[PDB]
Amino acid sequence: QSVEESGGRLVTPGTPLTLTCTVSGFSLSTYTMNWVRQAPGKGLEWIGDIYTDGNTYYANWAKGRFTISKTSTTVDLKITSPTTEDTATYFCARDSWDASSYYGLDLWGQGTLVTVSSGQPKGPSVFPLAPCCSSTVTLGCLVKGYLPEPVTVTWNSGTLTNGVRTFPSVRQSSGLYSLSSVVSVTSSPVTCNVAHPATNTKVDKTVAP
Amino acid sequence: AIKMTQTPSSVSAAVGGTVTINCQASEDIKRYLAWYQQKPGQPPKLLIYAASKLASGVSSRFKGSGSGTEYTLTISGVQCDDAATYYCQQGYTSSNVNNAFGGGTEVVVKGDPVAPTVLIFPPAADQVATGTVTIVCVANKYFPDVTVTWEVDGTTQTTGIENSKTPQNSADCTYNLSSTLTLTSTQYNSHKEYTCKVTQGTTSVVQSFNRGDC
Repeated sequence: QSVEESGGRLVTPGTPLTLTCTVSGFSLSTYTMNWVRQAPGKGLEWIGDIYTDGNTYYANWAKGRFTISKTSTTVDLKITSPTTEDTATYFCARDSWDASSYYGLDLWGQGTLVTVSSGQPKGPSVFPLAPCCSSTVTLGCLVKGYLPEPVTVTWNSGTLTNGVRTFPSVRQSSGLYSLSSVVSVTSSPVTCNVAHPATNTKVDKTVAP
Repeated sequence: AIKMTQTPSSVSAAVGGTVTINCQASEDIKRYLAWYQQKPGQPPKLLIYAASKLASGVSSRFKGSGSGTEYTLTISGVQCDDAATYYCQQGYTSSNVNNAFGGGTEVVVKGDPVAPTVLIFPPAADQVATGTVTIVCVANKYFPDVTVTWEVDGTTQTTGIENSKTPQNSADCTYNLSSTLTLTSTQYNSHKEYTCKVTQGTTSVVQSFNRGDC
């Protein structure tokens, strides 16, 4: 059985947004479904749920701000009037109960990312990192100025993996994101491949000693 | 509202030791309570349901107990693979709730210590040309935590600095850290020697470059 979320995207404040959770291999007349969000670096926040019989419940802060509904194979979360405080990964998860036995949220999706900003989506600038001008070297690339998250960084199209260290992204005061990645190689062409699917862009930068 | 109060917010334990996490409910929740583990980038994973029952496949090193308003998760024989954030969650009611989850508890596992490997990278020419530069300093594979000090011609920097630390490595408990110093190209050209200093305990490791020699 499985659960998967979709619909997360970059959206301006006030623009209604609907997320979808598609379920497989179980019945929504047996399982209750829940929406839970989590802002980057923060704790889990229960948003609300919809029981097998159709009764919907929302967290007190969430009442009037979200609407939950379902068909037989999907559950929707509509965010009525998004604000920047709503930026988060949104998860769908199922739970159930027995006689007196609460079974917990045992199946979760991978989550869908909602970014709320009046800013335009922006692809990354990619800058090489090399030691100032042993036989082995650490090279890097600094990826800055992108929105929304995520970008992926690989080295030589994924063929260099040993000694790769990528750091968590950091939101800038501009609201744009930055991250860096370094790789240690034996000094024998080393290229970082930075993809940003949200703007349909990929950037390859060949890093020179 | 029904409130879940989870303490402490952070706890550390040596490898092999025991961690205890407490959960207080504002009302009797009659053991309709679950515990989860979460690592960055992943959804949470159910560990314990019905307050004390192990979810399928979960190790018996994780133990849930309690009743009424007071619950506890104990983790025995702590390993690096257990470094994570843990959450309690009430399944007693969906009415009059602000958060069904507690605030979470970060568990830091103290494994074998390792001194950091430190590197500094001067800004590339293509950066300088944008008007703003970012100098990058990295501290790789280390435990316990370090402090970074940036110095520009021997003066300590207090602004323009951002630090980004990985979660603990699930095999060996170590961190990696990137620290960046951001300056205008004019500010960057106003000085010569750029230094990152990384301190662990009392032991410092220093890397520098001269803007001129680049």
